[PDB]
Amino acid sequence: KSTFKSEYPFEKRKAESERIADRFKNRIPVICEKAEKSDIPEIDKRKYLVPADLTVGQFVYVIRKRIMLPPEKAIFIFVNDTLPPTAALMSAIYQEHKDKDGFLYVTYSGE
Amino acid sequence: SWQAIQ
Repeated sequence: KSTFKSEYPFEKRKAESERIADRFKNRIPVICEKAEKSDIPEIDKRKYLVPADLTVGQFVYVIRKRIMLPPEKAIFIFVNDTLPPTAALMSAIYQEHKDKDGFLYVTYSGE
Repeated sequence: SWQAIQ
């Protein structure tokens, strides 16, 4: 109902993402939210700790599973309002598009 | 809070 980012104070985020960068050597913190104008369901959880070696596509696979979104319906992940290549590694998108607060913000829609 | 992927 409210973009995670606007939901908490910077220091609260940078603190956590930093505590995350400590407790997990090869994991990645991802905030995954629904595009405002997409019909597809709103996920229950939006903070993920994705494995270093995980690809975009695979991560998509995970989101689909989370909303129980049927193979006919299409979904799309965006980063910085861009469509990362499905073959990419999440870590790479992170190191290249993370937020100043330490998280990699990702949105999904399909419609 | 956080959901870890395997």
